[PDB]
Amino acid sequence: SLDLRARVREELERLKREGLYISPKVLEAPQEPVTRVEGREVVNLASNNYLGFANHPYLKEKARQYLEKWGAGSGAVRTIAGTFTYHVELEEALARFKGTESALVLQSGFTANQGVLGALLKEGDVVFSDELNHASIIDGLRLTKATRLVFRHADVAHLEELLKAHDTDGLKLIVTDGVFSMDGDIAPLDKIVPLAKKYKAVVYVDDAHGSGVLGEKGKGTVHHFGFHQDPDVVQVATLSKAWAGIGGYAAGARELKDLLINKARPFLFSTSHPPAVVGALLGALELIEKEPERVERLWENTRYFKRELARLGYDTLGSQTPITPVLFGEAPLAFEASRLLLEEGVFAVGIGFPTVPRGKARIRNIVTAAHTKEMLDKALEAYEKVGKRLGII
Amino acid sequence: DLRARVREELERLKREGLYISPKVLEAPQEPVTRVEGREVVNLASNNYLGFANHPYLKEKARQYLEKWGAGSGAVRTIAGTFTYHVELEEALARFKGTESALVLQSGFTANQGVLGALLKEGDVVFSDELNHASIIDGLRLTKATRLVFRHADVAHLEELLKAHDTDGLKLIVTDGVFSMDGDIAPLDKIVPLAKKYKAVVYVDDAHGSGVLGEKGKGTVHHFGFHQDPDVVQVATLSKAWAGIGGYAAGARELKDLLINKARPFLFSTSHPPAVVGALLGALELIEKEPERVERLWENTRYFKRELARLGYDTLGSQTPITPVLFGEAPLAFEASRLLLEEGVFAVGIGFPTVPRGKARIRNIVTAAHTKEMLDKALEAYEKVGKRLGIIR
Ligand SMILES: *Cc1c(COP(=O)(O)O)cnc(C)c1O
Ligand SMILES: *Cc1c(COP(=O)(O)O)cnc(C)c1O
Repeated sequence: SLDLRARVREELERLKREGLYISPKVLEAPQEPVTRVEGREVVNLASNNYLGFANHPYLKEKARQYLEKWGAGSGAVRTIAGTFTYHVELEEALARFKGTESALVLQSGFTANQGVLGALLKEGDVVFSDELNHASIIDGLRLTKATRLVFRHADVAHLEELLKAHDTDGLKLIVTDGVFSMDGDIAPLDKIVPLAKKYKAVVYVDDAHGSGVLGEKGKGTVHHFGFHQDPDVVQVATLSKAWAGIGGYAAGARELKDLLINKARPFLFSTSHPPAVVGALLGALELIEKEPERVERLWENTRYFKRELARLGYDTLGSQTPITPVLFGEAPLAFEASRLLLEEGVFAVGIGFPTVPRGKARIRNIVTAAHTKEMLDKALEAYEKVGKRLGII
Repeated sequence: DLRARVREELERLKREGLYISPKVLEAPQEPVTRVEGREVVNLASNNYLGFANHPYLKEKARQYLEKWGAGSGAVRTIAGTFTYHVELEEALARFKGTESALVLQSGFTANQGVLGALLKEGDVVFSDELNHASIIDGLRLTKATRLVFRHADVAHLEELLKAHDTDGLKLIVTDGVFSMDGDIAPLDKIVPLAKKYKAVVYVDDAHGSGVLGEKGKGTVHHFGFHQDPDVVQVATLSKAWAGIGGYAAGARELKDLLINKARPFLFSTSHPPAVVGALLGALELIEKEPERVERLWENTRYFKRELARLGYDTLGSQTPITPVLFGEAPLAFEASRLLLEEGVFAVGIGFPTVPRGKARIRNIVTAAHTKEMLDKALEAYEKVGKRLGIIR
């Protein structure tokens, strides 16, 4: 009986009633630590441009080469006629970078979770998910017949308790964000991986925010804890953030690759990526090798920034990564703080309930290697000012 | 135990004949290309308009790449929306003749995004039984009641609309062009039936976009239902438009719902300058060169006519998707091997994927195919069909 326009109207009203309705801003200059929003130069702490690569001329030149050479599109899925020399070149470079036996590029970090989780899990397997796991993962799991258990965030005690209570002639898969998207804390892999080996279980790390951030040259969270050649650790990560393009990889055992080619639904049914994207990611792996400095500078800036927000008496939720949250509780106050920051030429988006828990709305700030001190001090200056008016310092 | 699970699963897949070993292309996506170090005529791509390697799209991508960089550094709804995303969605809607348009990460995730944003516990979906896998995943993530109607059977569809109602939303869901047989959804009859029972029509036009309607405005536009607010279309930009991503096109308010509720719009980085450049390019190009769409159909007709001359069954295909019936799957895969031996590259498809006595080779004719190329493929189809004794 219900019409379109009508259903859409009902649903936007509900979202406005619950305080959750969002109005995305449009950026009017390239993705850089300083950019234009609403016709004003702002300091940009909303991006995931961790290494300053989103507009770096090296990556742009590599993309230009490959675009000219090969074209604007693979005309098909990898498994029919969409695999070209350049996809292999990238997967070869990725594995070598990662120090994994293999690597496979899929169409996003988002679909990577669906693809790998779907390929790996059957009716009978048991999954142990961290409760704060990214939405991308929840969707992946929901498309499998596996028994889904949740453990309290980063709680290795509760995790162990659950591993004793659930066993299988099949597969036990512990699943965690490597770096938690909105909280900015690191999965305790030092303790999780050992625990995993004690109970014949496999560890799956979604390292969207660890890739290009954590470990020697940003080889990632797994590589940082030194578990990268363990055949019972699987890692999937986006190439959209620090590597500043699009797509996600799945890295580990040579035989894993060959399973995903055969069983991963987004690899089977969705076009492979064009030359320009693959060019740019080849470029990015080349660049981080030439310039490991950038990763140091990312952390100097992170430390400086977190220290000052602490000095001013902001709670940073014991963040350990360049992700530097500031909690506002209800979403309306989060969006307001965002508006006031922007008035001071500082861009940091308020985040609300679909994306982050109810009663736990925040502003995520994301310090990058490309941020200069001048920029970081302007943001703090503004955070001081905006914090005074709301009387939270 | 990971090695173990991987090993057991590849074994099962090899046992069941399902294991695949993708062939690697060594030259650009064109109607003639190199696979395994041989020049072939390429009828396996979705490069419908010859855009995958067209210098116009490459030059537009180059412009936008130079101007803007290698990446949006975020999801659209935080810090990933730039001028160029707006430019594209504005050009898309105007091209489509819809009130609005929104670009998502794929046609694949577009289904999940829009189906998820639109459906609540209580709604009823009527799916065509041959609907693309992409859709099944979308629906499986909603709390909607899922009903299936016999392929393109408007009679069974009507019967189901009498048998199931809701104070909520009735959504009929169909591929616009069906990927395997290349038949067109009967929208001429479906949309009227939909208006008779206060239901909304959802068309996945991955293979209609850039193919069907004036300048490939698509299946919806072809049947003249493009300004109806109760017809929703999602389609890939990866095939005829020869890049990546999918759009959702329709009512102004649909866009604003998807920005808010579509899970792949909220949780996946927006697409980089070069991709958006190329797609802007493609919409510009098809306007300048409506010829290409004509040429796609001339070649489709030419090719289907000759396969008929030789006495091949083309399954009443209506689209540049040209099946060629080989009956049993074994013979379909064999014919696929032998075509490639003659420098002709096409996909054999059999039982799990298509019914048991209806295995075929899918060919995809494009505007970029010349007659020389089409006659080489026919030459080969003649030869391989004689030796296998399925044609005079
Ligand atoms: C090709 C196709 C898809 C997937 O489009 P991608 O851009 O490859 O994700 C989805 N649905 C249908 C009907 C298709 O033909
Ligand atoms: C950003 C992110 C994703 C999605 O990455 P895309 O490739 O942009 O879809 C998935 N998981 C986590 C933890 C993320 O941070």
